[PDB]
Amino acid sequence: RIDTESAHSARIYDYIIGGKDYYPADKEAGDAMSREWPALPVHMRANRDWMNRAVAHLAKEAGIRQFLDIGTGIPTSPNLHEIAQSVAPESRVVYVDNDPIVLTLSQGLLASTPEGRTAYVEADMLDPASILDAPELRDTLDLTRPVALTVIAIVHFVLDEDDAVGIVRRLLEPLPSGSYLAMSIGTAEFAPQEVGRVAREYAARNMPMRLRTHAEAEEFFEGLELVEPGIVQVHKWHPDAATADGIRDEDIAMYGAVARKP
Ligand SMILES: Nc1ncnc2c1ncn2[C@@H]1O[C@H](CSCC[C@H](N)C(=O)O)[C@@H](O)[C@H]1O
Repeated sequence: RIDTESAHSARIYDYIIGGKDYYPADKEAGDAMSREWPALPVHMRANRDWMNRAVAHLAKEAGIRQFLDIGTGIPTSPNLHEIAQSVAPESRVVYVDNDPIVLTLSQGLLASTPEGRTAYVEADMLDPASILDAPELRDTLDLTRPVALTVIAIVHFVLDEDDAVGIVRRLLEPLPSGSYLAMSIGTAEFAPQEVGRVAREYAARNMPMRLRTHAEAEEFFEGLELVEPGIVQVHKWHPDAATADGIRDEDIAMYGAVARKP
């Protein structure tokens, strides 16, 4: 089931940001993409760094102690639960992915603080019931208490015909007031030619992609209260000292946004 003869998004991602969890097909795809867009590693790294600042924000500033992460990806230190449990050891996290390789490396995701709880579910976000009714999720999270729904660097693989906005809002629906939605949303607006070429490289490798305008990204957050600065390129979302050190706007193809459910 690993299917090493074709490229997979989690593995290309892991290859580009410096992990070992990839195969020849994934390196080949990554290298072809970087040829088209030399800033790919800056962008992919900035996304992963955005995840870290967003989770830190949620855990620390917003006091969220429960996370549901859709499209978890291959584990890479610090993982979301590691950031959340470092602020608050009792924090709970459910990780979810549909790439079989993630399950093989799930031990790192399950390595929780004793006070906290983590779980991993292999499931498709296009089937929210299989996620929401998952025993692993129900034994881990209390849906009557606030939950941060993290949907990071995944929605660009969800085409309009599947209603990405609907799928996301369906997952947020059972979460109570005070919950949050944090997303990173792929866009070609800042480097249309190079990002466009990379998107067609994913499409040519059976990984259809949907890049979005700022107005399309706003659709996900209708009725939710956006945390300032709203929907901005990820390197401009609550940056650290050196978060944008040598990063041009054209080198970042993700919007980042965090919002509270009223
Ligand atoms: N329909 C689906 N259901 C669940 N996971 C999916 C999916 N489509 C893609 N994915 C997963 O989404 C991940 C995108 S990579 C992003 C990983 C992580 N959220 C991060 O931002 O750092 C991959 O691991 C891929 O396998």
